[PDB]
Amino acid sequence: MVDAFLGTWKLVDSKNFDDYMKSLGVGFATRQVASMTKPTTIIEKNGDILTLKTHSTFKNTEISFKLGVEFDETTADDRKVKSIVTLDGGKLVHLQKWDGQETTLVRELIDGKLILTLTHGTAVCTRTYEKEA
Ligand SMILES: CC(C)Cc1ccc([C@H](C)C(=O)O)cc1
Repeated sequence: MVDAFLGTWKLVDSKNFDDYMKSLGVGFATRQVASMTKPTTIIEKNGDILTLKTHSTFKNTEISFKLGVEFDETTADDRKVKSIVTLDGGKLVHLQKWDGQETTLVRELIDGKLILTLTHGTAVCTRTYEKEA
């Protein structure tokens, strides 16, 4: 049911995002900007290439990848990371590694909503998204 992730998703709730960003070394001025927008995330597929786009006023980003194939990514906060996206049951797991550390960005569909859990050590952030019509 990978296809249930496809489409356009809008942020409707957040918890611990500011704490998560602080845990990655994102400065207060940038955290303030990042938190005061409700981003849109577009997930699309073309053959075996997936694309994830994030649109806001903090930044626009786009990554393209194949499931299970490591890729280079430069995150919204300017980390150069080694990334991989996998499917673990119903969880779409985006792992970012750099400099001996890591963070996961996990997406799961619960009751039709897309729950994005961001984990960096003990910092855990929940970002709740609703599908656009
Ligand atoms: C450190 C931070 C700026 C990286 C980051 C983490 C999550 C998201 C998602 C799409 C969101 O804002 O929900 C965007 C960018």
